[PDB]
Amino acid sequence: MEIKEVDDRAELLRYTNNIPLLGKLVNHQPLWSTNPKLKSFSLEKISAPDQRRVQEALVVKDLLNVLIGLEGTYIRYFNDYEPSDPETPIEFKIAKKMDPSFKTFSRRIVRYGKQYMILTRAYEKWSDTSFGMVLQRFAYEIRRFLEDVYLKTLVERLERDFNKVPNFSIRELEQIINETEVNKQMELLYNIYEEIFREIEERRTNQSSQNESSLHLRLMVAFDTTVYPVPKGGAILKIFQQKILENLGDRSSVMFLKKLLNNI
Amino acid sequence: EIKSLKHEIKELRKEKNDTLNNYDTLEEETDDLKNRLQALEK
Amino acid sequence: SNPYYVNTIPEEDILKYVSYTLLATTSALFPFDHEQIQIPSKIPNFESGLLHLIFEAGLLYQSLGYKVEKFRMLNISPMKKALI
Repeated sequence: MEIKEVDDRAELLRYTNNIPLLGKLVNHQPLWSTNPKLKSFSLEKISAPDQRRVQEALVVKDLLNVLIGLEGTYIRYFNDYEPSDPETPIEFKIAKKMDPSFKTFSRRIVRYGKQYMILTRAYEKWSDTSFGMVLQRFAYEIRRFLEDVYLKTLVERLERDFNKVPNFSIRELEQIINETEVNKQMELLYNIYEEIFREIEERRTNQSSQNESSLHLRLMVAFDTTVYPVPKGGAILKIFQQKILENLGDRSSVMFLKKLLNNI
Repeated sequence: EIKSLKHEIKELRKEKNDTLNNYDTLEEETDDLKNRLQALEK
Repeated sequence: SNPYYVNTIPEEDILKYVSYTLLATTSALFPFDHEQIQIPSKIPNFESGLLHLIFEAGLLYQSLGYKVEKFRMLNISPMKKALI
């Protein structure tokens, strides 16, 4: 890979009021095909069986980069994803010269890393006080889980297998991930976030259109049902209770989910 | 007037996004011609 | 036996490709699509039958994984969920 000379400059963003307290505070490095630092190698030469081990090593390194949340040599970002705004959809593009084997495995790992980064931006945005301290605690729990389980197991297993384990396979890597079960937990967390997002969409779209016991009782009581743009407190608790109820068959999932619910 | 200024800034952002799409198609064209250079030299 | 099998894929390449065919990924010698494998003709008869059985196992694994994904996307009784 030929090292191409480009201008890599990182400075501090002097503006931090729009970004939450636990959000981004520095500019992003240039993209692969924006300011190239290394010449991309032709994947058709390593698709051959003699260099297919080198191809597998390169694609699993790129997949570890995607898992930790960064771009790879042959797996880069998409057009809809812009590093300057947090609200952009995060998607990746894959070089078609790569064999469809590594392409499908990289599609799976890119789905995993995209869910990871989406949940990252989710709890970063939820750290704000406008979402309520219940959602802030949910965000802190999500961040603590992603810090003490996901990336921990990543660094412990996958990086070690890529570095100091010969005859290792990306299929064995995926099997180890499935055994560690972090992928299923991340998928369920992404589904919960998608349910919260569609709830927010409904509660933001219902713009125009939104007892005699209070009179019988000698109490100055009333109903202030002003709906928020996002669920808060009791709404999040009801949503998570419905999630626990729809969770059917996975007792360990229900267990750690109710543990997180109690912690929140 | 602040809202009108923000709207004009967003229109200029859309124009610059069109220029960035032109930049992206020029980038893919450069990638294609670079593959051409590599295939013709090798 | 070499002059009769100069056009045979080596055992290392055979193993490396059948690894992917079993592990649900395509290959150059075998375009592993949903149903077809497109086995070349340079493979001997017994070897072709053996790889046919192995690709049958691989396709059964493919169907099982697809049905598992469909059932995970769907929702059913907890007993059948534990079965899946």
